[PDB]
Amino acid sequence: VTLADAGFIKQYGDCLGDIAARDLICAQKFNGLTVLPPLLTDEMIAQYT
Amino acid sequence: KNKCVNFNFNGLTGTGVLTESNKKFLPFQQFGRDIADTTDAVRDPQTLEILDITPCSFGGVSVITPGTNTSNQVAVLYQGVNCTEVPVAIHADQLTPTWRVYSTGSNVFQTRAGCLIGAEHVNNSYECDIPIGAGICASYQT
Amino acid sequence: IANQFNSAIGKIQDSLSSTASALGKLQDVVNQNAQALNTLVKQLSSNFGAISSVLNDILSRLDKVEAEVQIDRLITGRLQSLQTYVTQQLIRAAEIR
Amino acid sequence: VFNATRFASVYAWNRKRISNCVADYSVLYNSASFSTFKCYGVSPTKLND
Ligand SMILES: *[C@@H]1O[C@H](CO)[C@@H](O[C@@H]2O[C@H](CO)[C@@H](O)[C@H](O)[C@H]2NC(C)=O)[C@H](O)[C@H]1NC(C)=O
Ligand SMILES: *[C@@H]1O[C@H](CO)[C@@H](O[C@@H]2O[C@H](CO)[C@@H](O)[C@H](O)[C@H]2NC(C)=O)[C@H](O)[C@H]1NC(C)=O
Ligand SMILES: *[C@@H]1O[C@H](CO)[C@@H](O)[C@H](O)[C@H]1NC(C)=O
Ligand SMILES: *[C@@H]1O[C@H](CO)[C@@H](O)[C@H](O)[C@H]1NC(C)=O
Ligand SMILES: *[C@@H]1O[C@H](CO)[C@@H](O)[C@H](O)[C@H]1NC(C)=O
Repeated sequence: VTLADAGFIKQYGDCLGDIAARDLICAQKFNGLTVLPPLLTDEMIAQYT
Repeated sequence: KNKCVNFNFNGLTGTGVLTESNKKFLPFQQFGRDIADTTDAVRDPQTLEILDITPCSFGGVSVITPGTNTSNQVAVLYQGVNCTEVPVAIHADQLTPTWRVYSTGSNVFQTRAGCLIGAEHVNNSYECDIPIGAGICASYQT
Repeated sequence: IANQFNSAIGKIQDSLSSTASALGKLQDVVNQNAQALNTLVKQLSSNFGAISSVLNDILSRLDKVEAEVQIDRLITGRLQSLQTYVTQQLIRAAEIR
Repeated sequence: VFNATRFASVYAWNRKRISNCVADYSVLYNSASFSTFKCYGVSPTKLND
């Protein structure tokens, strides 16, 4: 299963200049549509499991 | 370039940071466009270079509180923000939030959810009190 | 009984290491989440009967009073595009719950 | 265009290219001489911008 963003820290580093064009997540983000991270990380889910 | 500005190219008004583009506009083009039908690159009509337009930095802001009955002290989370973009949130570049005492720093923390200010990071783990995201919580304690 | 268990767990690795589509129930959730945000970004490109889909093309070209008749079309259509997304997400969240 | 001595008959209406020039439309719109001045996808107030 391959995810389309996970809320992990879009730094203004990558999404500025080049990746603004070729990534749907920047077109979403620039229009006020943001993804929030889950409270339990995939490491915390694996510790419970 | 590299500053947030009110641009206008040939009547094409907008707001954003202008940046050096690597794009390859053919001689008949003047603007590049997005999936959203908004422009995102433009050719300067005086020196024929291509400028990437990007919007000025923004995010959600969220306020963390033990409640008014416990204290009037709060911590602020800037959602999806690296800490270096809060020194960019200086009063010289007037932001939508007029308040700013948080920018005094010293207790700035970076989480995968965003930049957290006014909360003290500690190595001790506890049961989650107020959930911040990406494995982090906050609580009001001695 | 142990050799049959160890062989049966072996076939879980072989199946998951082989076929592309076994997690189709989880990839469908990611695909529905992504499709709804990509559809919501596409509804920004629509005019809804305004002279342009872009507020800067209305606010550069029209005066303060002829602009509002165009801006309210874009507000009306977008506001329905958010109420559609949030209704789809509230219905879809009950499937996931 | 506007002060040319002879206008065309409507059955053979004239068409002039306006090109590589600055157009101060405030001078055209400020003149009270025009009995009608109607703009159909733009406001006459904005033509200078
Ligand atoms: C926050 O932004 C800073 C840059 O302003 C990032 O620091 C860089 O991180 C990379 C990868 O670890 C290093 O190669 C660089 O040398 C770092 N630069 C500096 C000036 O220290 C930092 O990683 C960002 N953090 C997050 C979570 O976004
Ligand atoms: C019960 O079934 C198992 C297999 O499910 C049988 O075990 C196999 O027995 C053959 C010889 O008869 C061996 O070649 C296989 O290697 C065995 N497999 C395993 C997993 O050990 C078992 O013999 C059957 N028992 C009875 C009483 O019929
Ligand atoms: C703008 O001015 C410079 C000279 O300062 C000139 O080189 C350039 O060609 C001009 N732009 C256009 C569109 O001619
Ligand atoms: C907080 O609430 C309790 C009642 O649950 C009350 O007794 C107490 O005086 C309150 N304190 C403040 C500062 O509001
Ligand atoms: C947390 O532990 C690290 C060492 O693992 C140490 O460098 C750091 O100063 C500690 N922070 C606190 C608040 O105790």
